[PDB]
Amino acid sequence: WNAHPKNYGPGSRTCRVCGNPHAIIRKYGLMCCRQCFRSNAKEIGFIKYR
Amino acid sequence: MIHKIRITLSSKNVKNLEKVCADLVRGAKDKRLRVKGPVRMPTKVLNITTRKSPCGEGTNTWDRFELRVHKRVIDLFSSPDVVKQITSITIEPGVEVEVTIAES
Amino acid sequence: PARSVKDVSPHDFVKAYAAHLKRSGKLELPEWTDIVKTGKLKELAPYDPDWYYIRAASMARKIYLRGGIGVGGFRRIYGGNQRNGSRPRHFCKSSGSVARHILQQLQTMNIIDFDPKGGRRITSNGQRDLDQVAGRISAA
Amino acid sequence: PHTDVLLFNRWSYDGVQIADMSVEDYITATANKHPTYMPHTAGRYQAKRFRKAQCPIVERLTNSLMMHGRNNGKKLMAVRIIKHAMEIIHLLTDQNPIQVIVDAVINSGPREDATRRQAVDISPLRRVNQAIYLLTTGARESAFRNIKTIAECLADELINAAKGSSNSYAIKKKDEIERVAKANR
Amino acid sequence: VESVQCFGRKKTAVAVTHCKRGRGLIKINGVPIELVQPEILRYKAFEPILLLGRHRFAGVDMRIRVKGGGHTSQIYAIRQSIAKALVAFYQKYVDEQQKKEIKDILIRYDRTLLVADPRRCEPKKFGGRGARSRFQKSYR
Amino acid sequence: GRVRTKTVKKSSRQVIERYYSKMTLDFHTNKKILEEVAIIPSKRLRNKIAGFSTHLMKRIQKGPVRGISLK
Amino acid sequence: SLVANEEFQHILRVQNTNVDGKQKIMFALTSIKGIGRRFANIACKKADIDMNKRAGELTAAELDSLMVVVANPRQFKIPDWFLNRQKDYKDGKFSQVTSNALDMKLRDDLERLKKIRNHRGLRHYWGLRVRGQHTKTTGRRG
Amino acid sequence: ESVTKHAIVIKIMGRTGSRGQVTQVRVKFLDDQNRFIMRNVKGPVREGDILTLLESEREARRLR
Amino acid sequence: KEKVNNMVLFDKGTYDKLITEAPKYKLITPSVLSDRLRISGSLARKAIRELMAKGLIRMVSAHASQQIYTRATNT
RNA sequence: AUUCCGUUAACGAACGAGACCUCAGCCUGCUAACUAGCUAUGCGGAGGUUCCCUUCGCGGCCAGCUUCUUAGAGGGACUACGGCCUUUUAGGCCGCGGAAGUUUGAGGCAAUAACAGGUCUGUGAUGCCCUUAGAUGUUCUGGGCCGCACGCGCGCUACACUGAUGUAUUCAACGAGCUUAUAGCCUUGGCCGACAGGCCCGGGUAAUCUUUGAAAUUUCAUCGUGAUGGGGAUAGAUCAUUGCAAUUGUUGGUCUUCAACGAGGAAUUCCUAGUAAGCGCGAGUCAUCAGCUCGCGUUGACUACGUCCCUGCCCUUUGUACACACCG
RNA sequence: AGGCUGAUAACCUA
Ligand SMILES: [K+]
Ligand SMILES: [K+]
Ligand SMILES: [K+]
Ligand SMILES: [K+]
Ligand SMILES: [K+]
Ligand SMILES: [K+]
Ligand SMILES: [K+]
Ligand SMILES: [Mg+2]
Ligand SMILES: [Mg+2]
Ligand SMILES: [Mg+2]
Ligand SMILES: [Mg+2]
Ligand SMILES: [Mg+2]
Ligand SMILES: [Mg+2]
Ligand SMILES: [Mg+2]
Ligand SMILES: [Mg+2]
Ligand SMILES: [Mg+2]
Ligand SMILES: [Mg+2]
Ligand SMILES: [Mg+2]
Ligand SMILES: [Mg+2]
Ligand SMILES: [Zn+2]
Repeated sequence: WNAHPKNYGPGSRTCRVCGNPHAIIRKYGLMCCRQCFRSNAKEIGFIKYR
Repeated sequence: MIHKIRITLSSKNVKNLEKVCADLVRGAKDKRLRVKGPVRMPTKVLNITTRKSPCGEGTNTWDRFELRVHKRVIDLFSSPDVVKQITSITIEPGVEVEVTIAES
Repeated sequence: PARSVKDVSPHDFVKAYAAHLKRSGKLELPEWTDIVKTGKLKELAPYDPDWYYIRAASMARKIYLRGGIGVGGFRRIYGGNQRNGSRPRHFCKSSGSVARHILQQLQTMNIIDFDPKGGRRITSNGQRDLDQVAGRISAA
Repeated sequence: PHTDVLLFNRWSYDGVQIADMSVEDYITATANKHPTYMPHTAGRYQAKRFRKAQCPIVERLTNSLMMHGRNNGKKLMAVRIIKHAMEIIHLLTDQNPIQVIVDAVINSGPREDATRRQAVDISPLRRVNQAIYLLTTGARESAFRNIKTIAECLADELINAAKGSSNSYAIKKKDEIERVAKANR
Repeated sequence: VESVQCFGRKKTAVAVTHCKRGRGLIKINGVPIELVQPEILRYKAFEPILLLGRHRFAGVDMRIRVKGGGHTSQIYAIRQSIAKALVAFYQKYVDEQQKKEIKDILIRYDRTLLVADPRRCEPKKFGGRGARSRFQKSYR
Repeated sequence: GRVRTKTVKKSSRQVIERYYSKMTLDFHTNKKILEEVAIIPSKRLRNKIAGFSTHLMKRIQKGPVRGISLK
Repeated sequence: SLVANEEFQHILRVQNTNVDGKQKIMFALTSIKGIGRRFANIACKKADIDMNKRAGELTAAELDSLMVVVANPRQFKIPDWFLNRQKDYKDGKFSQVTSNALDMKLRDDLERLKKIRNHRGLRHYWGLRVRGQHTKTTGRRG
Repeated sequence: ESVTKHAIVIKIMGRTGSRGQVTQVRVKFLDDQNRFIMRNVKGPVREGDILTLLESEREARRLR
Repeated sequence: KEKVNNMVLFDKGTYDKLITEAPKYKLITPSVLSDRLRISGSLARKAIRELMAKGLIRMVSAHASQQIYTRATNT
């Protein structure tokens, strides 16, 4: 049960907000999927300038 | 007796960061201490570019997200106790104050 | 006027200094001089029979102009574009054995030495040898 | 007039004349109109209409040599080609290469064209533009898949065009353009 | 210490000329300006000297440091820095009328000798590979 | 184009109506007057108002205008 | 420069192949299967043959010396990694196979894989790509 | 027969043609400066510049 | 389109022509000699060096991509 | 520009547009820097003629300074000024000066009313329906998602001499980087190796270390119009690396093999200046894998300064048997 | 078979 290694690859990583394993943003350690990050981008401190 | 103490300030808000820097420099000039700074490091621009659409349909539009980090460095020539007194003042929100003894 | 390395054309100096190194007979060429290429980015071996002396002269000039260059630095210096068939070209490094062997030979000749901060540094004898060769180059 | 500026520090602008009223004000090859040492200026000639008429004619030839796509932006090579071509022109013709270039431009510029189809006149600025385009197109075509170098092909094209001989690619195209225009009068 | 330091700009190329009272030395990063590379662009770097003449530079020593940009843009930055440095030196240490005379000559030949070019690279926008170029559009 | 909008035109007329004595025919002097007698959020807006007001001052010199009432 | 003598040959025969005499010796040997530009260059150097002359100018003795180098690369100190047949499946030896010998080697490799019904051998038999390429859109020639 | 003539543009009547690629101008002959006609010109043209006319007999209709 | 057949080495007939006719050419380049003498560009480059050694032709311009030569004495 | 001037049974307002915000372009003026430098000086190395000259290295929190670098605060353009054209208007054209005279350039933001447009496979967003222990839950092993007579779309590499190859030579910007466990990230330096790669001593949680940081190009030589040293698909042999696992080749090397392709039919895309195109670099994905995407700089043009002919859009008049609105 | 058209016919190319 859960014997297969999960040390690397998409299976090991999941979104910290929703748990989905797709489109994870690993830059700067965000560990959030692209959909969740855009929703929470303003709160995290990211802003759109140009 | 006199040591070169380095104070590093980081913040996302320029006005708050500049306000604290002025207070520390102005707070040290009152004690007639030698002050080197503030020295403004190049601004760090964290950038995240992501697809706007939650799906893949439509024109491929992108949002460019920026989180700018401003860093200031101030060097004070005085004992740690005097520097501790100056930095003990209340700091504005979002400004991170880090006091370390310069290794020279 | 008194001409130094900086006062002469780089192309002329390398040719003049390359013959100087070969003329001295102090460099000991490796067994694989005629077999190897100057990096995996190359298709064929160098055309010039005396390419080893030419490369040694070029490396000595660069150490003269700047100190602290290591083997990895020289791999980048003599690297370039690598063609990947139907794929786009990309930067590739050159051979490290050629660079390392040349540096070790020049150090035995006392032209360069170990920089305390890392890499190779030009010695006093090396500066004299390079400067004297540059001064003998005819004006052109 | 007299000027101390020599193109490539080899060719003198003194004695260069534009013997054509129509295109005299749109060709910059005389000593009085801003002579240049080199045909490589990072100028801004597209900012306004008719502004590129002030660009030196030699430099305009240099720009038109940066074709096709494989040669875009390689202006240093283009300047070399014209530099070698002018040297070749001097040997063969024993004349000032600048004078030969302006003669080729004047002779290779069509003076009538068909539009919509009926015959219409060509403005002097477009006439210069067409002459430059035709001269470089002929040199490029002859050099392709040929032992002859681009500089040698450019020199022969300019020499023939300046002389008015039909052997020039540009001269033949000019006659064809004007031949069709006459038929549509 | 009658010296001035004027800069020249072209795209991302910045060249600073240190002009001081001297005998006529002109070097770029320690290399004589007669060895400027590439050779075909050597004419552009020499335009200020050719237009004004060596006799104008006989009383100064120019040492030029250039950084950034590329091969072509650095020449223009050096070309501009030399012109500005001589004008500044004449204004501050020679005379005002002499500065007026040389400045007119430089301006008449080319205004970029003293005025920087403001053009810069336009940023890339999504939906294409260039600033203006768009991805090829297909309907069926 | 360089057509002034209602914000620039409307503000310029109001300034001239109640500060005609202070206003002059020089743009550089006028833009300093606006800072003293008005609150313009942006520098660029202030320059446009100062320039158009200077244009209106020239209009008043030659004759009367439509939207400005000088008592 | 130099005037060709009567000994100049326009066509040469090496290992049952036609070698052009007007080509440079280095690039004239590339017509032989199993010999490329890299191996042609090293062979000339080991044979003490000037590579600045044309193939037709070489004498019969000089031409033969080139094939001795190709036949015995290890005798001339050519390294093993430079050979097109390294660690042979049957003998385990290192050699440079050229002309029909190279063709025979290729035939044996495919026959061996097909005989054991190896997957790579089967795709060779079926005429399909064997190196993992997608076949949906490319390679359409039938 | 047709005799080449040189004329100077006096005024720009306006851009004409289906796609606006033609310009109608009023030209004054240099040899005889008391003669005026209208000509259609292809390519950029401005008042003052000179034109070469292969045939001077034709005249373009207004708003052609 | 017929294939050109440029000799890689001179023969007695063509070599004598080079020594006599080429010196009189106003423009001498590897391609000019290649077309007139039906010789390869490689042979033309070697031939030009021989003419330089004999002093029959003088140099006008030198470049890796384009070499320009001319008769040593005019006419 | 529903931008404004005016007309006027309308008068006065609200959104969008503009303003605005970010980046870029000017500042030898302000603030001030041992995580950025310059100049001078001292000492030392080399060259030339002990002084002197040229060049390079090192040192100085008491050489000085802020031109170059960084980034805060401000200044700067308003079409200001001249000529001409417009109605006293609004405004337009050209020109001097100016870093800049297209709202200076490029972006971000962005109305009303709509589409049965996409997404239930981003979501511990969700109604109803289905299934729920011989499960459509979950996990494990293996295979597949890539399978190849064929058609289509975005692209990469090419058909060469304005070139390929081999030398010599040489200039960017955006950005990214670690749990320290022997060490998991970016890696300098030394050594071993032809390459790939390996070993050892270290630096950097960063303007500090990688970063002393590209290619096209420049230069000399060779090749010589021959599918040729153009092109590098296909294929054989063998080596090494990532991983628990590489076969249906993960990728990276070595030798060998050396296909079409000689500029492309009908048709059709993008683009007006540091733009097109060429050239490489970083980032995202990432144990390994880039021909993709998002940014960055480097080289740097032709043509136009128009028109409504084609494809469309906005507004007035007019016709209508259409309103699911001419695909009527 | 491809192209042209939102699609078919018509038309165009191979
Ligand atoms: K290199
Ligand atoms: K297939
Ligand atoms: K010294
Ligand atoms: K959803
Ligand atoms: K649902
Ligand atoms: K997701
Ligand atoms: K291959
Ligand atoms: Mg072969
Ligand atoms: Mg596959
Ligand atoms: Mg400053
Ligand atoms: Mg400001
Ligand atoms: Mg809207
Ligand atoms: Mg639907
Ligand atoms: Mg799939
Ligand atoms: Mg796409
Ligand atoms: Mg090749
Ligand atoms: Mg660099
Ligand atoms: Mg081939
Ligand atoms: Mg993708
Ligand atoms: Zn998520």
